Amino acid sequence: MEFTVSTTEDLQRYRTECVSSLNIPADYVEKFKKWEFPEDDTTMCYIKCVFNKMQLFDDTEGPLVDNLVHQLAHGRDAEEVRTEVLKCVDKNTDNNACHWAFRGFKCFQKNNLSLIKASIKKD
Ligand SMILES: CCCCC/C=C\C/C=C\C/C=C\C/C=C\CCCC(=O)O
Repeated sequence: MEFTVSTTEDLQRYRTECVSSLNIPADYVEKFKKWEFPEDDTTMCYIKCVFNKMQLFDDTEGPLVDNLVHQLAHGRDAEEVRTEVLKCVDKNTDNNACHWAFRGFKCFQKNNLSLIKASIKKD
């Protein structure tokens, strides 16, 4: 079972295809490059697509905890990472998948953004 962690280089690939597919305006893309994600439905579906191609989010189960700690805990205790992730894992009470994935991402980065940058970083 070969698991390929998504580095920054891989991330630039997935994110590009999601951009060209979801008709994401280049202006928004500039924001994303500076790690700026506006609270808007465009950005939300963008995050969903990216997180999906990275095999990190599913439209049914939501955030894939296993892959999440395997990815994020790049250089940190996976058990603690699992915990922090779970504190951002919720149910789709909003009933929109783009916003669901976006809420998980937004929740986590607001407390642990450095880990996100490090997870995709080749140490
Ligand atoms: C339930 C909480 C889940 C939190 C998951 C958060 C991040 C997923 C883990 C690793 C992803 C690391 C970097 C990718 C982050 C945003 C997608 C690219 C956005 C962009 O390129 O502009």
